[PDB]
Amino acid sequence: MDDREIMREGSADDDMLVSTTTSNLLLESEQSTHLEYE
Amino acid sequence: SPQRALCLLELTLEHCRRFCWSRHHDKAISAVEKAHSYLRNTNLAPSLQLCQLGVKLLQVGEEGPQAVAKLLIKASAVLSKSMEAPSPPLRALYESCQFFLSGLERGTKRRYRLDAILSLFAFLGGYCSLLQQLRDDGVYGGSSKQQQSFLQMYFQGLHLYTVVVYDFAQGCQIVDLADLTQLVDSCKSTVVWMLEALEGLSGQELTDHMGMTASYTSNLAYSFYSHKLYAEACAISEPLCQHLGLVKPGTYPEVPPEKLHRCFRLQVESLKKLGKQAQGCKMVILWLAALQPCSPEHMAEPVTFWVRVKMDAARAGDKELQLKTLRDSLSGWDPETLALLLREELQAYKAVRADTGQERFNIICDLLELSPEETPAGAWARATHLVELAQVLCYHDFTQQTNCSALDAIREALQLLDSVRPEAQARDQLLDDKAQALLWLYICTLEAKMQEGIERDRRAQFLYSNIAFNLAADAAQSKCLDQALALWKELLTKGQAPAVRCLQQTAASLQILAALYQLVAKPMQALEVLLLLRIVSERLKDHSKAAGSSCHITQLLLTLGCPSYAQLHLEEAASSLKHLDQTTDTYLLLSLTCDLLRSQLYWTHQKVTKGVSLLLSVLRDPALQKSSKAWYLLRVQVLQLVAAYLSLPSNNLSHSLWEQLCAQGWQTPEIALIDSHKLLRSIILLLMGSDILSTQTSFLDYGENLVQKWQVLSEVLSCSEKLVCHLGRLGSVSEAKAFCLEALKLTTKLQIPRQCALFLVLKGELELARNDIDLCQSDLQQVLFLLESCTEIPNFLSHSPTCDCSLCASPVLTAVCLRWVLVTAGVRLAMGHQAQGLDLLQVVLKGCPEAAERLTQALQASLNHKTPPSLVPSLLDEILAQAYTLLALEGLNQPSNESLQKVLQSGLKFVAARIPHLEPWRASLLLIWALTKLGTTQLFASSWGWQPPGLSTLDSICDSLSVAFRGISHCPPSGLYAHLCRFLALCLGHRDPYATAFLVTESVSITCRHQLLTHLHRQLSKAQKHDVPLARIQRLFSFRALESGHFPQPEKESFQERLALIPSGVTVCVLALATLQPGTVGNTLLLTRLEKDSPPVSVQIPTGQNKLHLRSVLNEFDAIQKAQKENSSCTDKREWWTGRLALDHRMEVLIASLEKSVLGCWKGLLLPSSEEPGPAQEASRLQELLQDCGWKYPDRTLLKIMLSGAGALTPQDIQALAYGLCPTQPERAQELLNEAVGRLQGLTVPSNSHLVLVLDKDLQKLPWESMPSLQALPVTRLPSFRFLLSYSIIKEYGASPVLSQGVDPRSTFYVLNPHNNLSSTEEQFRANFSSEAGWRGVVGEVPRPEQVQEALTKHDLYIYAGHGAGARFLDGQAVLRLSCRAVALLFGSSSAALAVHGNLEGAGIVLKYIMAGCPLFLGNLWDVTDRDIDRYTEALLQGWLGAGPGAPLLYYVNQARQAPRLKYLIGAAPIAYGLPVSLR
Ligand SMILES: [Zn+2]
Repeated sequence: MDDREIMREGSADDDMLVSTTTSNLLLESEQSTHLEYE
Repeated sequence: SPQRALCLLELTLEHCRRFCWSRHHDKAISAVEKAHSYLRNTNLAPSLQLCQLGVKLLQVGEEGPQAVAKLLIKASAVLSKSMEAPSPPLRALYESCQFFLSGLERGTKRRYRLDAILSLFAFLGGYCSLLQQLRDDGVYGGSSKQQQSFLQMYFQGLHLYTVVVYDFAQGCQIVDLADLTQLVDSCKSTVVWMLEALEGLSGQELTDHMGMTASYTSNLAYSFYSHKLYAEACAISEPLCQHLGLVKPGTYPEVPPEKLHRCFRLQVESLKKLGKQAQGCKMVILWLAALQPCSPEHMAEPVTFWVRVKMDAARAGDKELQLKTLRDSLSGWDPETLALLLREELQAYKAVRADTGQERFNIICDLLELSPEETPAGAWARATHLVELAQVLCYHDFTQQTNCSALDAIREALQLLDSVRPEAQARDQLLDDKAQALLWLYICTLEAKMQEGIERDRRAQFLYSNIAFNLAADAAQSKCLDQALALWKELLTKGQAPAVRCLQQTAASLQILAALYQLVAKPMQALEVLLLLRIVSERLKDHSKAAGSSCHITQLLLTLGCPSYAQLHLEEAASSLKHLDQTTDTYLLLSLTCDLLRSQLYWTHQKVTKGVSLLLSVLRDPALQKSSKAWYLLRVQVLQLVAAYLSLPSNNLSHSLWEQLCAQGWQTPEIALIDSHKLLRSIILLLMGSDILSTQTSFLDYGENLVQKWQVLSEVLSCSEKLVCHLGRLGSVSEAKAFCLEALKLTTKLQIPRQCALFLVLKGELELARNDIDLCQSDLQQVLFLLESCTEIPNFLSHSPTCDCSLCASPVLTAVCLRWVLVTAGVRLAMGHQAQGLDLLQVVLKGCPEAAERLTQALQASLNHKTPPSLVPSLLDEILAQAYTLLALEGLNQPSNESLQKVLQSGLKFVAARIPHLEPWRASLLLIWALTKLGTTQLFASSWGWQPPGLSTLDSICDSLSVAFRGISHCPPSGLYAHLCRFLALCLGHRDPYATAFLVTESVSITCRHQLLTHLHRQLSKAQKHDVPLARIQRLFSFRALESGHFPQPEKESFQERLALIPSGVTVCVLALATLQPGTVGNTLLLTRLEKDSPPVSVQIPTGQNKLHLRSVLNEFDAIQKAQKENSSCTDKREWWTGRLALDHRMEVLIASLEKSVLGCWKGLLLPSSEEPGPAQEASRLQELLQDCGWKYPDRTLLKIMLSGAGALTPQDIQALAYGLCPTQPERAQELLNEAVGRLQGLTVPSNSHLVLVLDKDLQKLPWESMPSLQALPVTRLPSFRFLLSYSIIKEYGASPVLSQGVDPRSTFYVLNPHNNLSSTEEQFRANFSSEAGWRGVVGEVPRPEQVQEALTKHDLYIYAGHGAGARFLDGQAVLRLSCRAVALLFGSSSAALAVHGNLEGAGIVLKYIMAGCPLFLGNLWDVTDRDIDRYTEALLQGWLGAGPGAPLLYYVNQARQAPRLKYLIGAAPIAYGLPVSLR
């Protein structure tokens, strides 16, 4: 003769990889620049 | 006399000639003294005497500089005296010539001091004055030969000065300071005199004189430039170039362009470096003016200089100099010449590796104002300049300044180009121009589509977008690339060299086109483009580009599956490397790429040892870590090759090489694959920005980035495909789904339908693995729509074997079609439609070889090789192998088809031909073969001591399974590994107890092992960027940490090593279900009891015979769960409670059935073993007597364990044990056992003993802990026994404070009523919780993720009393990245439940908590109601927190099960994961 109890819900799952931190790779260095004759 | 002086001079000349050989000029020196006596005063005579002293010195050749200096000083004094006096006799000139000849002989010494140089300068100045006086005389002008000879001698003199100054400069160290610093003044003087002399000379004489003078001035400037006194080097070089340029155009017609190029080059270089740019640019203008009447190829270098000075001026902050162009300075030049110069400035600006948007925009604007539109040539030139404008506006926002979009500019350019009627000569240039316009139309339309996608994502922050691909654009846009390729093929395939202005642009555009083809998943057309690039590079003699193109061809050919053609192109690439400078970064990069390609070829050709050596050398090379984007891409390819080598079984490589490879940082292929993806994403961030891959910079288009952008996009899609396939094959469907979704988002952003279809098919397979038929069918229907959209029961399976359609000509589309058929067959077989599934599988079986043949023919047609590829390319072999595996399993279901039986042998032959590349499928087929040979008591009964109350077939089955096990054990798929291990454990039995125990242990929680290995790699990388326990745990969980040997010796040694680390007092029981049909649930239970200092005990319980079998128990559990879900819908309270009470009674009967009808007498294998000596003596006595009764495998440990629980062994259990172990004389055994139990009555069960339960993904569902025998024992669950060892390792280093010290009851965080749904729960726990000392939490509000993270990392106890497990507040991935210190009491529905989807292993957040290091995890196995779980929570909290310090949590977990009204529906729900935990 008791009332009804509410059933707790077990929700659930995205599992997104994210991890966008990255190592901020070093940009290509300058890497910039014949005059030999008698 | 009038001719006496001439006679004396002639005699002295003959004397000097003799002195050159015989030194006869000594008697002639005496004769000269006699002449000076006869002629008292004669300047010619004194000069002759000085020249005689110099001739003596030249006979000495080289001597002290003092003598030469004195002789030259005397000569200078004599010359000054003669010239000052009015005596310009030719005899003085003859004496000076003799002295100069003597010095030239002395010039062979090539040794002169600064003083010697100055003295020679003074002598040369006197001689020059005399020569000028002689030229002033009318005699020189009267005879042209006389003037010519006078000039010849004059320039010969300064030429000697040149040689002297030039040699003096070389023979000088850094110490030489003022030496050249002063020599430079006289250098300016000589230049001035030489230029002054050039006046008057005309014709060939003039051309020669400017030539020579320029030659020596260049020689002196070269040396002066080297001295770093640029200021001095300029001062000398100014007037010559000023004269050479400001003259009227055409005055100097034949002076060589390069000879002028040198002098101007030196000045501009000096002008540039000295830091003043302005007159450097003006010098470039003067340089162009000097060469104005000539071809443009010479003007190319002056143009490059202009850009260098201007780029440096822009860098140095100057903006006024940045603005000025050549139009603002070269006014007056014929527009044609001006336009060609502007084209060269644009090209030099493109060469720059910086940001040059406005600079190019300004040039394009001036070019467009300059070209007259009305003329046809003007329209064609305007079209070209509009293509340039299209590029600039395609990657920069100048639309407000120009009032035109890139698309409109390029479309107008195309309209202008299609109206061009060209001359027969300029047809090739039109071809190249149209190809560039079409390529850049494609690029700009693609960029606009990308920006639309980015804005679309930024607005609505996607299966609708997948079908939202406009077909019109797909065909029309792709046609642009096909037409550009046709034009370039026409231009380049001809024998004659193309008659185009810039073949360098053609090569760059071809690289961009090849990158685009590889992105649009059209690789054969990329192969054609790369063959054209090699033709262009060979014409340009650019060995770097030829080598790079050959390397790309080899890579693409290996990806397509052809090793022999790749080998041909690899040797072609190797040959070009020899023509390259070895100190250049390009050479190193291409050599390392070639070594990587040889390593891959050796891998494909089964030369694994050589390939491993090469790969190791590449990995250990210090140059690989250079910070450049090409080096990053090389590292990506290196990582993919590492993954390829890690997928090989252990027998292919020796132990030492395996350790050497794994020591580089990656142990499993997926780890290496994930790192390649991360590196690719970092490259994408460097090239562009995060917008292409995320939702929220400037792109530097210096040509290199252009091709690299598309290359990296193609490579990230390829790496994602590899990762998805590998992870799905393993069984990690969630991570594979995540990668697939990311890739699909990228492909929808870029609007590529082929790659979209590929990833949709992969997603469909992943959803099929989860038994989600609805979403799988949705994905497959999307695939079908995309395939019908790209092609212009499906129609592509009706195509002819030799078909030339879009689907059949493209290997990618053919693979997608076959994969779609495979997934559709799987769906039909999972829906119970056997026939249609089998027919679809047969379609796949037929299709794969036909597709291989078509690709073979297409490859031969593209590459024009006479011999066909040795073997058909191997890219569809995995699809064929999977089809064979599925058909063999289906034949297992139907043992009476007689064709599917032959399919097993066909598949085994196919896979055995391709060892070791198809090993997982070989293992699956071998397992199916073993099952066929197996198909009651079954053959396992002879190998097991307890039967329930080579040559032999079993030996052959064991050998086959051993081969399969060693084929997959290095990187095992979860389901196949579990099946193989448990089948081998059944076969081995008690013949090898240790091998059986190892096999049972290895079969549980393999996916968790893979995930832990990946997480450990991430943590080690994080630590290294910013570890001994981590290394030990990685070695513990590794798959390759085995010695060499035959099965199962190294595995047994590793197991015994693991057995030695078991903590004392811990009993490990592994319960596993033996499955004799993949996809089903077995009725055989494998139980292994692992203890310290005790041999492992294993028992098989066949439950299929009993009416209550394991499958029945699982079905009843699922029925109870379903009814519980259905009962909550009821609104009548009384009926609701009646249903709840019935469900509780069903649960109680289920638990009783577990203990009584699944385990039976063996329940004692789960119970602790006594330390009292009675049971051991009893077992020792009983072993012999029972061996006489018929015990096949007498085990003292088993008897001791069973006899240690003699106080509760019922006569039914004793009868079962006796009648099972001893089947020949059962009653004698029963009598002995009964007597032993009688003498063992009154034993004390050990107190400090703990049980760890390792269950199967199916057996984990059941409430084992609530069995009547286990209600008084401390029981927890662990994913695996290696997790117990990892817990011990962590505990040694003090990384688990709760397991080392205890739980501080004041360090607690609670989340109560987070969603404000459960009001009864809050009122009951709010005050009690808030009133506790040091307790902090969130009531009525959603906790922030930082709050939950601090709860888990900083507190010792975490209590969640809301809905579910709170996976929304902190998802499993966040929990993984933390260190779990707290005890997680998650009171919610299905909190500790693992979701079993299909044949995949259970998944849940409890696993993430355990891998994060949680000491203990308490949660519910199924769904509960709020009030009764509140009663359980209150009882547990009161009992544990009120017990006092040093109170075990598990004791009050067990005691609190009596609190709920529903004892077996609510009280049986809570289970504990981890290790026992007490209070501080
Ligand atoms: Zn076709």
